[PDB]
Amino acid sequence: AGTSICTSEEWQGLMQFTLPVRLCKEIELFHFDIGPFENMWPGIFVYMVHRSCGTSCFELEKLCRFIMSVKKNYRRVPYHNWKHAVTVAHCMYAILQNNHTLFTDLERKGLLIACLCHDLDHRGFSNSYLQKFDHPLAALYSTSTMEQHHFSQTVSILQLEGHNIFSTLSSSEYEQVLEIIRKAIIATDLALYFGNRKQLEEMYQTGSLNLNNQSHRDRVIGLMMTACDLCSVTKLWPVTKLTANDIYAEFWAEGDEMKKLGIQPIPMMDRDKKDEVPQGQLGFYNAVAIPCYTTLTQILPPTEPLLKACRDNLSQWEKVIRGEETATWI
Ligand SMILES: Cc1ccnc(N)c1[N+](=O)[O-]
Ligand code: NI
Ligand code: NI
Repeated sequence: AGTSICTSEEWQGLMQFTLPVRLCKEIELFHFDIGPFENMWPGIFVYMVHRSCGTSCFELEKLCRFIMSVKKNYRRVPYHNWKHAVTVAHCMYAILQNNHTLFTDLERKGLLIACLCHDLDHRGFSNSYLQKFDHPLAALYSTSTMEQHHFSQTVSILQLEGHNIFSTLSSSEYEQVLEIIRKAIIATDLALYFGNRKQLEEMYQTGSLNLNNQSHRDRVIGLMMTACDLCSVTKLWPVTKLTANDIYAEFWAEGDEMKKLGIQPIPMMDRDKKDEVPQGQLGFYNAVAIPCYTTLTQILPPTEPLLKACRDNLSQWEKVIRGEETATWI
């Protein structure tokens, strides 16, 4: 019920936060893992907004209120949580820093915010589940069900007193940024990714791809969102493997619910089918992750380290399948 709002203590605390100096260098890198720095996550987001967009892009009080309320509207689910949000935002920061002048000031601020917000109020259930069991959300949002909800949650947070970080934009730019954010969040529906990547691959290979063409821009931005959403697969192996544990924890909980409603879940969501996970990851990397980072690297050459890391992780899943895995901690 309702939108959660941070405390005075929470946002005033973030305002006074200072990022440890050693992390300034690390945060610029694609492979940076926020994992070991939980207390710093909101501060890391402020830092990234300030470096990409400028210290005066948003009023500081409103930005800190906005961030801490965003955190409060992520649920305590195993994967689609606050940590995922900040991780996705950091990948976007790294893509933007490496491609800075391709994107307008409006796009950069919109996208970093879009990434922080893109899974807002996720309940640990897939679009598949919501539509199968006719959740009210599936009635309201016929396609891209959770993503339309996440966007709606974003707008609800902006509408809280003192939270509207975009108010100082012209009426035209304000409309433009909300549209950038809407399209970006909707694009995190993996259903849409397959069509988008295919089209972009075609536009690229024929050389019709043109970033001055708004519809092309929207599609490139869409693939950036996919690349950021999936970036757990671009980290160092132990990080990728630990995150995969959280992804599956969520899946198995959904699968358990389906069994109670008389439907056998897909194997991926079946906790009694963990033997199939390594092959399932192989499938996911071959079908989704590798093609994504492949096309993204063609369009944005500086993103190549995402693709190299993804390939290294595919090799690791292959090693698992062959029985070559070494000691793992969880
Ligand atoms: C969405 C998804 C599904 C299966 N395996 C994954 N690694 C994954 N992912 O990366 O988010
Ligand atoms: Ni999502
Ligand atoms: Ni996500």
